[PDB]
Amino acid sequence: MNTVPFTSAPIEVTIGIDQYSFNVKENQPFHGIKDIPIGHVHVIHFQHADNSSMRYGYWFDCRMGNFYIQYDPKDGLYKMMEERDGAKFENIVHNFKERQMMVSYPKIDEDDTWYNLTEFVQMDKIRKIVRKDENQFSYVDSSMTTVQENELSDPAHSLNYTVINFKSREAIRPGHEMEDFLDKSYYLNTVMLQGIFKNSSNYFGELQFAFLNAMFFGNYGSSLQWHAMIELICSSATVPKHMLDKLDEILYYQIKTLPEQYSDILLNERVWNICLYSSFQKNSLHNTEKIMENKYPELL
Amino acid sequence: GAMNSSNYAELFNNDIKLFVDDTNVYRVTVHKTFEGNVATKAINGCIFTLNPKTGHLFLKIIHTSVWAGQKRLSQLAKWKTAEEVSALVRSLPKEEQPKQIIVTRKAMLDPLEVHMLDFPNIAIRPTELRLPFSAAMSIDKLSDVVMKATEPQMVLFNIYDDWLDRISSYTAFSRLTLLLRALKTNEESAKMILLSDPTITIKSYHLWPSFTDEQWITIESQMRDLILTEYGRKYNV
Ligand SMILES: NCC1=CC([N+](=O)[O-])C=CC1=O
Repeated sequence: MNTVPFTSAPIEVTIGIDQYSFNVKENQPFHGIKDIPIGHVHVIHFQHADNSSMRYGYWFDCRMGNFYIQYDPKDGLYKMMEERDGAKFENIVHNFKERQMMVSYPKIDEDDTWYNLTEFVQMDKIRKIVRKDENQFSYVDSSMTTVQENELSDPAHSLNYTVINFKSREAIRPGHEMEDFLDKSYYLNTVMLQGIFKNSSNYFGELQFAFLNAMFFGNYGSSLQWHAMIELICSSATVPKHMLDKLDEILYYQIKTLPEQYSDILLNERVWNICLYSSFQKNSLHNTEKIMENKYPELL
Repeated sequence: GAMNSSNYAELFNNDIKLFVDDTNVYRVTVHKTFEGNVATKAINGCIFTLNPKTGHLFLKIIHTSVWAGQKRLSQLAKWKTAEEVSALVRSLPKEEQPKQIIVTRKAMLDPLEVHMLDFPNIAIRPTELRLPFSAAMSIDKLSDVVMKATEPQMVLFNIYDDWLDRISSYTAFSRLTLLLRALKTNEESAKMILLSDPTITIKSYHLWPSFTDEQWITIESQMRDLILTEYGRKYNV
C-alpha cells in the first residue's frame, strides 16, 4: 500500500480520491491519504470550498514515484509534486502515520468498483492524452478543452483524445458513402482499432478515462468523447463478440457509479436511446440496458 | 443555414446555387397480387436539380433498373440522389460548380453532406420554403422523357424557356413556382388554363406556351384563382 501525503491544508476544500470524497477545513491538521491500493491508476481531486469554480486533480500511479500535495498560495491550488529523495519521503510519511494525521483509502474488501472503472486505464496512455512530459502524474480540470473542441485554444493545456467524427473523410471511404455512414464497422475496426488504437484494450482505456474526467471534473469535452466512443461501437454491425460483452460490463459499472443527481448533465439522451433501442447492438447490452431502465427510466 | 423568406433575394444573386428535389426519384404504383397481398411496381423517376437564377435544369432520369435487387429503396433513393448530385458537381468545370446546394427535404442533408465531403467549401442547406418541385412530372415534355427512358440518362432543359429575355430571375422563379403550385393542386385545370387558347403554342425547343407579356398576366391571374378556388373547395370556404 502507498501514500500521498500533504504538507498542509491551508484552504478549506473537498478532496476526492477515486470515487470517495471528504471535506477538510481551513488549516485543519490534515496530512494526506494512506493505504492506497497498488495496481491501479488513481485520481486525487479538489473542489475549493470558497470557489467551486475549477474542479481539478491529478492522475497518478504510486508504482511510478513518490508523490505528495503542497498548497501553492501564488497559483491558489493544491499541486502534486514528486519527491525523488526516497529516505526523506518515507520519514515524512512515517511521522504523519504515527501522529494519525492521514485518512485511509476506504476500500471495502468486497468492492471491485474502482477496478471495474479503470480496468483498461494505464498511466502511460493517460500521459499521451495529457501532455506534460516533465511530470509522471497528469493534471486535468473542469475547463480543459479537447483537441477536437479546439478545431471547431492553448494547445499545451488540451485533452488529446482521439478525434472521432462520423461525417469526415476518415470515417467514410470514397465510394462507400451510404455503407460506411449507416454501418460504422469500417471506421471502428480498420481506422480506429487496427489503425489508431492497435487493440480494443487501448480503446476501452480511453473510453473509461473520458468517463472518469466527465464525472469527477464535469469536463464537458470528456463527456462528448465518452459518448462518441460508445456510439461508434453501437453503430457498427460487425464488432468482435468479446468487445460487446466487455462494453456491457464497462458501461454497467459507469452507470452504477454515476451520481443520480448528475444524470441530467452527464448522459446524452439521443446517444443512449439510439444505442440501447435503435442501433445494431441494441440487444447486446443487456446489463447496461437493465440498470439504465431501473435507474434512469426518465432519460428513456 | 436554412433558407427562408427573410433571405429570398439570395437565390438571385451571382453566387452559383442549385436546388435539389428528390421527391420524384423513387416512384411506385401499389397493387394487389393474385394471392391478395400488396406489391409495389417502380416506374422511372428523376432528380430535379435547378439553378434558380439561370433556369438551367439538370434532369437525371432514374431508370427502374437501378432498384433491381436492392432493399430499403426509400433510404437508398436519398443516397442515390446524393451520389448523382455529387457526380454532376464533379462533372462541371470549377467555375460552374455551385457554392451552395439547397435541398427541398431535410432528409437529403446527411446523404448529400457525406457525398460532398471532398467539397468542404460547398454549403449544403435546407429551406423553410415549401417548393412545388414534385409537380415537375406535370410538365408534359419532362414527364415524356422520363417515361420513355430505357437506361439512365441526363437531360438538360431551361425551365424558364426565353423568359429571362424579358423578366428578371426573381420574377421568372415566382412564375415557375406559381405554375408548379397550380399543377400540383389541380393538374387538369392548370393544363386547361395553359392550353385553353390554340392560337398560343409551345415552341419545339420550349416547355411552356409562347405567351405575350399581357397573356402571362392573364395566365398568372387564372393560376392564382385556381389555387384559391381549390383552397376553398378543400376547407369549405
Ligand atoms: N517540500 C517538503 C516535502 C513535504 C512533503 N509532505 O509534506 O508530504 C513531501 C515531500 C517533501 O519534499
